[PDB]
Amino acid sequence: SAKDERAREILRGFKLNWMNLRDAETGKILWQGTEDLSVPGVEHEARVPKKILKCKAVSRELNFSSTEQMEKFRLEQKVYFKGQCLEEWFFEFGFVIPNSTNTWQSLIEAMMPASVLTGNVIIETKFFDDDLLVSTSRVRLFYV
Ligand SMILES: O=S(=O)(NCc1ccccc1)c1ccc(S(=O)(=O)N(Cc2ccc(Cl)cc2)C2CCCC2)cc1
Repeated sequence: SAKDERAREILRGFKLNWMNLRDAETGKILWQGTEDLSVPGVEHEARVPKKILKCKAVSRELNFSSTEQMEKFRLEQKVYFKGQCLEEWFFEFGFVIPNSTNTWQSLIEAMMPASVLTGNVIIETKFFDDDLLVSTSRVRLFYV
């Protein structure tokens, strides 16, 4: 379909350049990386400090480039524990200029112990342009 081809073109043109997470109350960095955790088809891994689970809110900054124009770039993220969805989050960026690089700041508002969670949490992220699914990716989390 034209839509399927279009999703593939958007994916081809997309890269997540860097990302970080902060305690929203203190602004201290909890995590930073330059690995593109959005790449589909491989299980990514990340290690986060266990204090993140006690945060009332986390601020995320995600820097991305896109060759393609998007009308309504958005994300759906599911938190899976042993295969069970515990939480679903929605984030909207909106319009994306073709051949742009953009920083996207979002707030994530709030648990089992870190020792139970560690290695058993998968974040499933779906990237959309409006209702067109561009890609699905997965990251397994370890709490350190
Ligand atoms: O572990 S958490 O502190 N809380 C999730 C949770 C766990 C158990 C029960 C409920 C909620 C957490 C999980 C995921 C995120 S996240 O911002 O979606 N994020 C995953 C992520 C972010 C962006 C993209 Cl494109 C793909 C995946 C990670 C955290 C490690 C590297 C960046 C931020 C915090």
